Amino acid sequence: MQIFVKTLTGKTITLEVEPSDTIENVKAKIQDKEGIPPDQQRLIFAGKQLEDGRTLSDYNIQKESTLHLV
Ligand SMILES: [Zn+2]
Ligand SMILES: [Zn+2]
Repeated sequence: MQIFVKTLTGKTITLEVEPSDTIENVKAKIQDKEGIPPDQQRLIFAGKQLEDGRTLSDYNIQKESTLHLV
């Protein structure tokens, strides 16, 4: 699945992921993309605060879903 992550500046990061990727995995991908350390990252999808050890499917994140770094 393709997802979008919007940075604090509104920059778009396009990520290739799998339903079962954890939020931890996503944070490492964001690190590689923009150099933001994972401890510095806080993610939201549809107003839910996302936990590192849960998966994209766990939050009903889907193809073309947008996430926000907050
Ligand atoms: Zn895909
Ligand atoms: Zn993965």
